[PDB]
Amino acid sequence: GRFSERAQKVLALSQEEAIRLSHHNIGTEHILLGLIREGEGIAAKALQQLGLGSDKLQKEVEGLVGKSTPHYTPRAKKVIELSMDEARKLGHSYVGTEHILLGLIREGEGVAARVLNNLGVSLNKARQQVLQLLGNN
Repeated sequence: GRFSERAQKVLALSQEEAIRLSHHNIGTEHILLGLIREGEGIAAKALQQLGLGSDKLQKEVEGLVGKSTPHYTPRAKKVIELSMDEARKLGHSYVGTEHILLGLIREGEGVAARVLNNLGVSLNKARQQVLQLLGNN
């Protein structure tokens, strides 16, 4: 669909992370890393306030996974599709970083969700943190 400048930065960072960790496939966990690495968007701020850090997430991801042209996994694709729905529901025509994270949370399956679970973050709490930031004055 249509992606904000910061969302596009997340997509670039996600692809870079997939390469860095020796993967042909850009999966949900690489989208997660892309979100926190972007640093300045609502998604990175929400993840930061949950007590997650780039290094700790990086490290945890390597623990669960291991480590030619990168392609999105089918689940990553579903996450990106869902981001458009999450944006529309929040009254945005452009997908922002918050909507990629909400799409990731909505997906609820895959490697990113398992990483979040190991860090003791429930998907409901992740969603509430994002929504709290968005509703913030």
